[PDB]
Amino acid sequence: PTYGVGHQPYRVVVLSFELLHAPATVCGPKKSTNLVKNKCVNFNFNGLTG
Amino acid sequence: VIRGNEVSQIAPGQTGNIADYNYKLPDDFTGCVIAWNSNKLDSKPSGNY
Amino acid sequence: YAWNRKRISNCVADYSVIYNFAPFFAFKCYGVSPTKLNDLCFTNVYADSFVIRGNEVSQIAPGQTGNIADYNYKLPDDFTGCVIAWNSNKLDSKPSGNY
Repeated sequence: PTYGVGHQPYRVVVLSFELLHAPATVCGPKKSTNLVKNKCVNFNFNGLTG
Repeated sequence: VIRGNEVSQIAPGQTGNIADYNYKLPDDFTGCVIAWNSNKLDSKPSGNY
Repeated sequence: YAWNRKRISNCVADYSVIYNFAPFFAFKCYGVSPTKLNDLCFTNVYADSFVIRGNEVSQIAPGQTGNIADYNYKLPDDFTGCVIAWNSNKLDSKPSGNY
């Protein structure tokens, strides 16, 4: 405890993600919407907009 | 759990002691690094060994 | 106002033992990366040391204006060195005052 501020312990958690190539398994609170087709709409398919 | 001078070493494309020989991150690394001080829970006056 | 200048030359420079001597956070440099000191090599190394307050730390940087930068210690336009700073509350303070 008498050491300096540069020699203190530091708990580190590294959250490493991988980009979506497999079918998506993990993500959070976005409400799903009933699918409508044959119309110029905005979509959100697994995190991509268009 | 690492030392305070080595928190900056958890980064893509760097050397040192942790990044070279102990824990290396990829160059195209995506993700977040969360680090906080733990002097209360991970230190002892006799020494944590 | 009276910073000391020390010339370092004709020796093998190991920059990985710098972290053990002083408990700082990061090895802030401008013209060189902090990662790649050892493989390259230079001509001369100069050392300057002084003790400041915590507000006027960003004034020691190339192209700053203040009190330390204007009348005490000014860095050039093209600085290719490194600047290191760490807290010293335990060895540099008295209850009456450090005059």
